[PDB]
Amino acid sequence: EVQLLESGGGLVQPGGSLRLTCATSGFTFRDYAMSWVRQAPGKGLEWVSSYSGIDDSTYYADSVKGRFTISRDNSKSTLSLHMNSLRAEDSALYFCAKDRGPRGVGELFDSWGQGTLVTVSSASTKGPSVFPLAPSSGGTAALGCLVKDYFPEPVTVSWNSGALTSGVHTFPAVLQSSGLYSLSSVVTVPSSSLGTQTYICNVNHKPSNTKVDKRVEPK
Amino acid sequence: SYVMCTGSFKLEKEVAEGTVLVQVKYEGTDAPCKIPFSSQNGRLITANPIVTDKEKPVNIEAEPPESYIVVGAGEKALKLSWF
Amino acid sequence: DIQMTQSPSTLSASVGDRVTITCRASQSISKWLAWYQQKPGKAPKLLIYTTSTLKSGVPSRFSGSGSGTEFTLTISSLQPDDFATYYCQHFYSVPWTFGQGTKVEIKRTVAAPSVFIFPPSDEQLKSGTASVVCLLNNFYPREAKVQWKVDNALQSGNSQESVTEQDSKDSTYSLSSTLTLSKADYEKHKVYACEVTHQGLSSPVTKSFNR
Repeated sequence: EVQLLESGGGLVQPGGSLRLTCATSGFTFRDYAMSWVRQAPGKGLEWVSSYSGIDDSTYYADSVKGRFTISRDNSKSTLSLHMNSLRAEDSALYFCAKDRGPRGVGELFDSWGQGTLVTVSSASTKGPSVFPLAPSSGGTAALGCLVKDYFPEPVTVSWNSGALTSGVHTFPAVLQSSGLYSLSSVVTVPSSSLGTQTYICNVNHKPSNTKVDKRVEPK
Repeated sequence: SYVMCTGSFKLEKEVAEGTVLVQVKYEGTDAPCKIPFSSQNGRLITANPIVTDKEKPVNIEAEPPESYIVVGAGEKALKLSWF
Repeated sequence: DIQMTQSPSTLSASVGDRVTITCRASQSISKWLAWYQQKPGKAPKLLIYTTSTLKSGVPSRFSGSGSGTEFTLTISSLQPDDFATYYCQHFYSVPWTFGQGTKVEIKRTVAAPSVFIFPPSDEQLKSGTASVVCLLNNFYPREAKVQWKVDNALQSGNSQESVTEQDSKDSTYSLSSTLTLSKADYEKHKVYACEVTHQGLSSPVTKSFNR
């Protein structure tokens, strides 16, 4: 029943500010300590801040001290994180966390939200370029889409809308030597099935408000 | 402007007198910090209970009304009972 | 601050085996340690707190022991939905700190990759670049090595690969290396191949094509 939804993340230049908000619904927001914990890509968990559940006590990680401030609204039952003088190392997934019991100081992180991504970079937002990985020679089948030269990171991809998901491997994006991401999503179907059905990869990139539906015919 | 303690408190002595005394040493790294003292009338004679050192014990005198005296907060709050 | 360290960093074990993870603290945290589990793509899930107390809903094959400086998390009979990265976090006092993480791997029978090559699309060539893609599908272990040959010439500083986290139905992996040249020097050669070596492959395998 406890559900947390973080919002406010996105791309921002160094030295800039941002403000995340955490909307809650399934518990008495008043009585609990609430926390912010971040996870940079391919790395571990790092506690950012905690707001006590017995008073207005705030706790901050050293790297963050003096720059972020955690605020609490027990009317809308929301938890805000104000980020200032943002640095390159602050880029990460920002999770909103709930303490296991009431009237605590945020010892545990019992219930998490799905996170909100924060990219700090002077780089410009650039929509991807989708290219087809067309098949011809081979075992079973292979069939892909190459999502190239985009920034920032959040890019999603389905196949035939949401219909096709069996035998689909979407890959983590790599960072190219140009400061841009490259991703590749594939699906493997039987050889006999290549003729009957069409295959359209649905690539989505919100930071640039781009949506591409790309067919992939054989070679 | 201090802030509440996030560590636990280890008990050392509890006595009587019409009031109670409690000697607690602090386990934590965030000192100096305010001591989260609560009773579950219930009054704290000690003014502004504060830890200033992990090594140094702290004396806390409380005037309870049977209820628990809760020194600390969270998963490791020291819960006691008195009459 | 108190700095946690986990052991091992990566761990391989088959389903049904009893597996152990260790957390060491820079100083005594008494019994104030918790264990979280994080699945790929999802948020962490608190499994244990106060060393040994299980969170409600957690199966009883998990069990935390230890005290003071050394702690252990134990899985009695490894299960399908037990592959994940496990963190330990002290709540002795602020700042709260985690361990570097222990990603546990589901061992299975060694599998060789099915390898497929994709030539550049005409659309991309219209833009001045050429991307050949090489896909390795369904292979365990994940230590699989790719190499790009162009007219039998090995490439260097020329490709980027990306592996997927362990599959959830066959426990296999899948990587995708992307070799990218410019239209100019792509049109200057004929045959493109990605040679692949793996433990399951008796001898290296080569997929290729001529433009």
